[PDB]
Amino acid sequence: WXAXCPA
Amino acid sequence: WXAXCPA
Amino acid sequence: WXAXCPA
Amino acid sequence: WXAXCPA
Amino acid sequence: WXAXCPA
Amino acid sequence: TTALVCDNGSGLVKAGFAGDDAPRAVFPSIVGRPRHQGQKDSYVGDEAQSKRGILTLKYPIEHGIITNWDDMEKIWHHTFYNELRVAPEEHPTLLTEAPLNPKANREKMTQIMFETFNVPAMYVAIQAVLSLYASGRTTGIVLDSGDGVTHNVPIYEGYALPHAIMRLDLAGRDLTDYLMKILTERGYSFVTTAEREIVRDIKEKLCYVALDFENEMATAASSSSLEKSYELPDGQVITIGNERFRCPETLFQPSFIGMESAGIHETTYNSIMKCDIDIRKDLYANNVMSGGTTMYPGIADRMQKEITALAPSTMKIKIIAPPERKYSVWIGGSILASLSTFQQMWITKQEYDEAGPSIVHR
Amino acid sequence: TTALVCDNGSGLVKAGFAGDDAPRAVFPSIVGRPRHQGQKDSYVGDEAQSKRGILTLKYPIEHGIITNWDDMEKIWHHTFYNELRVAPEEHPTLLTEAPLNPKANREKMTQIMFETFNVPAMYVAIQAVLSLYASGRTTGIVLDSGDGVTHNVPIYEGYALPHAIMRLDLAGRDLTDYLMKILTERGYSFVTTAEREIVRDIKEKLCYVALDFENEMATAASSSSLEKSYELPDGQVITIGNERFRCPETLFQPSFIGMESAGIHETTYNSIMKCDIDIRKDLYANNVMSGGTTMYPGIADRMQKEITALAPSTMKIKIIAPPERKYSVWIGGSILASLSTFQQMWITKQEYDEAGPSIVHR
Amino acid sequence: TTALVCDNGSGLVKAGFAGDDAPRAVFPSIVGRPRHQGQKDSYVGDEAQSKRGILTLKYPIEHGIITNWDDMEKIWHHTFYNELRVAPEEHPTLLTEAPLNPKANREKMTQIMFETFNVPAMYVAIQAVLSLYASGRTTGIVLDSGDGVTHNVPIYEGYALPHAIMRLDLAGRDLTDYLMKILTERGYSFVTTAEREIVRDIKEKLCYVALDFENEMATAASSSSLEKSYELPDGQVITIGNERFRCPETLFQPSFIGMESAGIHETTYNSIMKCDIDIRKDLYANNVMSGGTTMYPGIADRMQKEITALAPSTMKIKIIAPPERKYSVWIGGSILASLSTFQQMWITKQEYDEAGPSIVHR
Amino acid sequence: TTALVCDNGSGLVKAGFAGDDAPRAVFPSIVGRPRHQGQKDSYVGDEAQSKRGILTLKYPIEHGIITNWDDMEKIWHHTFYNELRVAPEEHPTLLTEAPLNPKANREKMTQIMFETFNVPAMYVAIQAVLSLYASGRTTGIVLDSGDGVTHNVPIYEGYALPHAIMRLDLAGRDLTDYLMKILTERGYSFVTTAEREIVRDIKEKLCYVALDFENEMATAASSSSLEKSYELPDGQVITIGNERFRCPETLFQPSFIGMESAGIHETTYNSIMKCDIDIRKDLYANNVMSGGTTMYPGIADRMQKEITALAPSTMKIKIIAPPERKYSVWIGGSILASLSTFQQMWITKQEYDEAGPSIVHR
Amino acid sequence: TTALVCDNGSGLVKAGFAGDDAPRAVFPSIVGRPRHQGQKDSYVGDEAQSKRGILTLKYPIEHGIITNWDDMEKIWHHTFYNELRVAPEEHPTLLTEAPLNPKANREKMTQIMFETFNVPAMYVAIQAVLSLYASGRTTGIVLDSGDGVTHNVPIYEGYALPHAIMRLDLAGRDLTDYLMKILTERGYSFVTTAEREIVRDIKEKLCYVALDFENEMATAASSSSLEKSYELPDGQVITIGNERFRCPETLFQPSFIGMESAGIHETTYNSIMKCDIDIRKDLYANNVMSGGTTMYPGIADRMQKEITALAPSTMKIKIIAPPERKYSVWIGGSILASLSTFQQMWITKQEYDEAGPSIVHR
Ligand SMILES: Nc1ncnc2c1ncn2[C@@H]1O[C@H](COP(=O)(O)OP(=O)(O)O)[C@@H](O)[C@H]1O
Ligand SMILES: Nc1ncnc2c1ncn2[C@@H]1O[C@H](COP(=O)(O)OP(=O)(O)O)[C@@H](O)[C@H]1O
Ligand SMILES: Nc1ncnc2c1ncn2[C@@H]1O[C@H](COP(=O)(O)OP(=O)(O)O)[C@@H](O)[C@H]1O
Ligand SMILES: Nc1ncnc2c1ncn2[C@@H]1O[C@H](COP(=O)(O)OP(=O)(O)O)[C@@H](O)[C@H]1O
Ligand SMILES: Nc1ncnc2c1ncn2[C@@H]1O[C@H](COP(=O)(O)OP(=O)(O)O)[C@@H](O)[C@H]1O
Ligand SMILES: [Mg+2]
Ligand SMILES: [Mg+2]
Ligand SMILES: [Mg+2]
Ligand SMILES: [Mg+2]
Ligand SMILES: [Mg+2]
Repeated sequence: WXAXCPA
Repeated sequence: WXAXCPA
Repeated sequence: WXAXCPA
Repeated sequence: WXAXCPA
Repeated sequence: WXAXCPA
Repeated sequence: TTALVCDNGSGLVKAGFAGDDAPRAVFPSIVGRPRHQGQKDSYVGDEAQSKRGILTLKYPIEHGIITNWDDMEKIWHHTFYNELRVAPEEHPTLLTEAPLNPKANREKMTQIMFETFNVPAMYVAIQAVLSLYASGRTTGIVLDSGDGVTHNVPIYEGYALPHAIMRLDLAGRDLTDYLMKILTERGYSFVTTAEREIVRDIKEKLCYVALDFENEMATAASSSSLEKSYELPDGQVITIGNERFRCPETLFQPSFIGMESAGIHETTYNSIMKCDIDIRKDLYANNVMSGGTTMYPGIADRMQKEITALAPSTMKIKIIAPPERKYSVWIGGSILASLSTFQQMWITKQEYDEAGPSIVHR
Repeated sequence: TTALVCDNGSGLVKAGFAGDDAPRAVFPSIVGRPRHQGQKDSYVGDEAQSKRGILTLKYPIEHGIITNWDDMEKIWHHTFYNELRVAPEEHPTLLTEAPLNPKANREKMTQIMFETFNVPAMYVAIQAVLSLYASGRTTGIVLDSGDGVTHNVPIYEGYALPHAIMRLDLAGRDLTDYLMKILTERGYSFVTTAEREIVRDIKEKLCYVALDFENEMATAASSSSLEKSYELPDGQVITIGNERFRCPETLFQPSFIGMESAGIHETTYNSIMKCDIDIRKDLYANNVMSGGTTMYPGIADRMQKEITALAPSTMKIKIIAPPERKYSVWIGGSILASLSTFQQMWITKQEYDEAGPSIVHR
Repeated sequence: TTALVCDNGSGLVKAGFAGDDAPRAVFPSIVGRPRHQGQKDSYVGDEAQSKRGILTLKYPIEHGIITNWDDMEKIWHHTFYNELRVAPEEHPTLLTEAPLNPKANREKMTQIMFETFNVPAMYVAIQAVLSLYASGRTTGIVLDSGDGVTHNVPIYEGYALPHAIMRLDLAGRDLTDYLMKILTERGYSFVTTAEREIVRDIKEKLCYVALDFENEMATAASSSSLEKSYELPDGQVITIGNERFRCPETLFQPSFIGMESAGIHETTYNSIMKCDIDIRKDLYANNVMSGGTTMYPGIADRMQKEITALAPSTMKIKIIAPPERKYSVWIGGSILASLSTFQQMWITKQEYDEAGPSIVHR
Repeated sequence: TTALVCDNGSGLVKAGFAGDDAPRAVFPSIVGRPRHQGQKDSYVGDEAQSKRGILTLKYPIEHGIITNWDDMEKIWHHTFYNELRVAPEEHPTLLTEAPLNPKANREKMTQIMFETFNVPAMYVAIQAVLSLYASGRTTGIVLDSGDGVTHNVPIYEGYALPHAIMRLDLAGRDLTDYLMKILTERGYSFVTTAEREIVRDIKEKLCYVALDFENEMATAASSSSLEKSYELPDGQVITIGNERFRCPETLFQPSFIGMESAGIHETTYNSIMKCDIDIRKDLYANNVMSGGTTMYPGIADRMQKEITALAPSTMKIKIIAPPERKYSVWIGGSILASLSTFQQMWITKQEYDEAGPSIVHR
Repeated sequence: TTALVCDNGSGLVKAGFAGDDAPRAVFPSIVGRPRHQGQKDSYVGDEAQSKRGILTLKYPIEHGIITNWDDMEKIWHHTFYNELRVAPEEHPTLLTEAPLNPKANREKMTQIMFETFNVPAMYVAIQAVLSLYASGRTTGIVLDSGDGVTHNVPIYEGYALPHAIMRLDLAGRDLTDYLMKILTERGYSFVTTAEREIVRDIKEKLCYVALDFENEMATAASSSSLEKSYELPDGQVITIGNERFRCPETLFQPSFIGMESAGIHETTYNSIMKCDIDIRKDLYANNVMSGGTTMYPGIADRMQKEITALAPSTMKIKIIAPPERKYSVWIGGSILASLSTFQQMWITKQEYDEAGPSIVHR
């Protein structure tokens, strides 16, 4: 992801 | 109804 | 709640 | 180690 | 070698 | 040939052929539409009940008034072609209504019958008087209290007494809503449309009319002997206490839901008072209770008690409330339609076309 | 001496002494427990917010119902002894609740007050009516919509109209969850409990109510002029587009989260319809909006528009939504408690002991 | 002509032609690059697995999100031209995704299809609903838990219930990492990328789900009867004890890896609770488990037990988890694509070009 | 009485009494045996260093794992009776270990303590957390990188975050070996075990961390200004060029020795990413570097630079790396042991005897 | 045109034209100078061998390092103009080296080629990888053990694994010296330089590798069946007993000459261990032995035995050691040079002149 978590 | 109460 | 919804 | 790497 | 061993 | 009787109640649609002693198609007057995206655009009656969890259910009728003609029409469509399996142009039809419904309502129905359905001939009757026929009487007071609207029509020796007809909008659906609020304070919550129908089911099984409401409350406070268990569709268990009678009590005390009207026991009494003294005795001895709300256990006894107090001493109060009172209107329709005298009363398409919608007011 | 007012909201705990124009202790109703091993067993309020990264946070209250009594009790403990620094046996207390909460909830609270805290006397009031006092009015419709539950109470010239009270479980926490789902499709992810609180912070700063939702969507599609930046605690930058108003829109269209209820603008309207025609005009001219969700920019204007459409022409719709509406309930409490008339309404321990918990239903 | 189905999972790439009952090309979604100097610049799928000892392997997909488009594109290239041996412009294609993936991801894929591959038409479907088609049902709860991401989608009579879709990032790769840590304490060490793949192989062969985790732990402590032997690629022998079930246990207790989410048995339950009571029974009787992680021996029985406890008594919990559940998604794709009704749903290049990427959100 | 702290590092054995600010016995963990025939069977520590020219030296510990128990035991023997001059049964002891070492290792040590040494009570602690105590902090990231193994443990407000502990086998001994290979290409040769120790000495004196590795390489190519001279034990002169920083560079680029792991600056970063966003800021402001490899000149500045680039803008990166960081673990031990709270944590022989070796995992 | 391959071994100079299957000029890398007064100033190769009785012979190369550039240059001179009869400026040349030789050595050679010999273009290759080409393999472990230095290079599918290259200075000349010492205790004496060469001749004819060294010793003690006779140049007869295998045994036990290194069978094993587990199997099945010391009878069988013991059970140990393994490096050179792909790798004088000597490190 672009925030929270990686991806 | 069209007045008083809904119906 | 104790039924319907959680609470 | 007992596998992977020596130790 | 230039140290350790001859060569 | 054989006339087709169709009771357009606000709760159930009860249709069947005249001559039979029972309606053939009985199902909820409900039209449901998919709450979420996904397959029919809408579902009707038992379909709606079957898939109600994902549907927004609407009643096309409220207090005996048709509010949604599109949905109303749809139900009739469904009825005739899916429930009874019969082309409407083959038979005379009998429709019913509650007293004092707006004339536009009456006429609009008629219009549909002579356009969409091309009904050969039709007639609109008061639900109350049909009930009286079912009771085998020519004299009495018909108390019709179903889902939609409660009303009271005094009849004497085959004559109407229109100046003393009472109408009370308090009915089954109001009891339903009231009950919901009570269940809330108990500790539950029924707010969705699907939940509404569940609540209704509970009411129909566990509620009863207390003889002496106050003492019944005291007893309920005293112990759990009155508590019952009701299993919900998903397996949960509902424990119900004094709500088992506090709900129906509203019929005798409308103030519970903010209404100014006196209870139905006084409504009846008042109608009687509006009739000339000469026939009051006959009416006291022939009260006829019919319609779904009169199905509560002990309501007749409670009623008797209430009236007895209001009425003059020695005026025997006899309340007639036989088994199957739930369908007495439909039965009355079956009777009337089969009656040969009545045949002159059919309103033909011919007459309608010539005079216009106003003709129904006769 | 001086009464102590304590607003047990589902979001914030707002407590302070009567007579003051503002609460003294305002903090989140949160109890947190260490997610990992290691030092307190639990943290409360601002402690929890401070160390939330390593805590599992729980709300003891949901939709105005106390679900976890142990944690609830803990918060009160914390409040009285750590936030206000006062022994509870020294002062009368005022607690509040939302309409139609289960009676067991109400009584249980009372029990605790007369056991754990030994409160001299107490009273439980409806949040809505307190808000009305703060507005300086005796007539109007109170729309209380906070974190926990939205409700609507019509009041006329000092009299209650209980038969028309609406309750809607759609509230601030639901908006929070909905927003999370939206942020997901945007390209972010907020799923932990700590993250929840971050999301909340965003909402409170960047969301607003579109006047014309559809046109606002179109504009958002048209360009980035509506986009804003929000810096996360760890320095990352969140870019937010149409979510800045698509989130709060849910209040007017509950279907977004699968609810069948109409939006709050119709909820209000419906309550009005349930009141007798004679007083509808007065109610239209006195809508009072209060509670945290009414803090969104332009929500009043949107509300006016919506009601204006629903209401009959010429019925001036006046919406009162003053600065500090966020604390109007607490303020109302301050007022009421200081009111000398009210003193007769306190429920003393004496009375409680003699009658039992049922006494609170009065 | 015949549509081409391609399941872009995070673990395996499963592609094949619609109408077949099995995928034709099944291989790891891995791109490998030479760790040392030396011959291809990169290797894909089975190539990577074959030479993995000297390669740094990357997964282009993480948690259902494409993180490396260059590598992603490369895999598709490889798939179409090396595995299936077919020019993409000859066939419609069906791609899949997990619920709630960021919209940018979805659109980007589409863009590639209409640029690099020039796909005639395409459609993106939710993996969960495809699984449901494979199960022959229109009602049930699909639990898709593979390598990438676990998710749960409730479906009722052909309608979606989007407001109750759950997403859980806990998946096969997390189990892999957890297992590594456990093997470490046992006395081994698997830290390289190549070693990762070895670990995976072990898991797939020797892990199972304990019925009663605690008792299973006790038994493992009691004796070596549960110990197994696994021979490594270089001939060494791994002796595994309680790790054979302590690993998969994480699915029921995510706290093992620091997550706050409840286990999958509660995730499912919660989704059910979010659905209206009317349909909960039907869902309880139709749980569908699919995806690679549901291949663990006895996981269905464990699941049943867990749900049984959570669900109300008498609510029969029926879990459907047939052989080949591993490919149910792909199968569903085969079915749907062959379905003639569905043909109207294809998104053509024509439409795309005119509307732009936003069109996929439909 | 006074607890005895013993840091069993893979490089140096650091032991001393709690309460002191420095270890009393610090010597190499080496056991040497006569390479040729001849007088002790073996030599330990400084003895081994003194006569290393004729000895084959072995390290009993590798990567934090004890591989040779006989030699390990011997060192402890030597320590207690020759270096500290104290009977072990007189004092509680504190041993340390690196995270994720195989459980068998841990237990075996314990067994020895309760058999050979008859230690009253003992405790095994993580080296990282002890370092944190020495730094006077409860929050931060401990980067312990010594001879044996590099590891990284995030700690927040006195709580552990075990799910984000990193372990990297790259350490001081690997740097040593790498350096040897480099010296070879320079024109020298260090292949004997004795020579190994010489190489180590060089490293500890002449290596430093380049700020910008590439520019430093360029400068080294440009001129001899960076060249230094090191005189060997036999009087020969070693001229060292770019090896003075090319060696330590490996810590940031493990690929130099064939490892797949990212450098330590990314290892740290990754650990941070595995922690919930709420506490990342606090961790960024409190990096703690300790252990012998952090003694290289300028390594902190290099580290800051590296992290600064990886971290979000404005996230102040503060690296704490005080003088004597080399012994911070031992110091931490001194502190903890003197701490009175801690006394409850000692594992007594009594408990051990009853429960068995498994008890240490607590 | 045709490339010229020149293997600058420390023992023999092996040169010839690419494309041929055998070197054309094979002679000792020896420069001899008159020990007494007297006629050339020096003699080279076979000249030196012919008149060695009156010459002091020097090897310009030691352990793969050129120690005497003047003599080295002289040999090349002699080679090109006296042995091959060809002007060096006419052909590309291929030189070889052992892994990890000092970079100054490499560059100095290059300088000479572009000054004294004016070589059009040249390339320096690792002896080990050339051997691999000769074996027809892309995967395996090359064990190059000649006169100068023993080394071990693991290669996998055309990729180098530099981090696991082993270098062992134990080689043919060390075996020679060791043998001398043994012959001394037998009763002979070989101390002059000329005598050295005689010793070498003996070794090459009568030594072999015992399968089970200890049993072989026992047998030698038991009887004279193993004794052989060797006639010296002057007609004397040497009787050799257990020295026929005690000498070569040193390769498996370097401790015989005071080295700490493990034997070559463990050196190989260790290199394998340094490679990632995924490819260890492939390496076990492809050991390639080449270079003059691998010419001892039965050394392959001994090697197999040794490795078999060290390697995990079932890991088939296949050792490839074909006839002519002695020249496999030269052969590899012939192959590589003829390979057309390789042509891009030549280092031209042009490039050298522009970049400088550093260019060779590529
Ligand atoms: N056993 C029962 N007890 C009480 N009410 C009932 C029972 N069965 C049905 N009802 C109620 O009767 C109403 C429907 O009866 P009915 O007289 O047919 O209504 P309508 O004529 O208005 O359609 C519903 O409100 C329903 O709850
Ligand atoms: N600026 C703001 N805009 C919108 N909502 C807000 C703002 N500030 C607070 N809130 C919301 O108000 C709620 C708390 O308000 P409050 O009325 O005190 O709740 P409750 O009375 O249920 O405790 C929270 O859901 C919070 O997000
Ligand atoms: N026998 C097995 N037992 C358990 N897990 C398995 C088994 N076989 C495969 N898997 C796991 O299934 C996952 C891949 O399954 P799949 O559902 O296709 O993943 P995705 O759909 O995310 O690509 C991998 O994580 C793999 O380890
Ligand atoms: N001045 C120095 N510079 C760099 N490294 C050093 C220095 N002094 C010691 N070291 C290294 O520190 C390591 C030992 O430190 P230590 O942290 O005690 O190791 P361990 O805790 O693993 O025993 C050795 O590898 C040694 O080379
Ligand atoms: N038959 C043989 N048996 C054993 N060793 C031999 C034999 N023939 C030659 N050698 C040895 O091989 C070495 C030369 O082989 P070679 O591999 O060409 O060395 P280099 O490549 O280092 O020049 C010499 O040490 C020589 O004694
Ligand atoms: Mg009726
Ligand atoms: Mg509030
Ligand atoms: Mg999948
Ligand atoms: Mg250390
Ligand atoms: Mg050679």
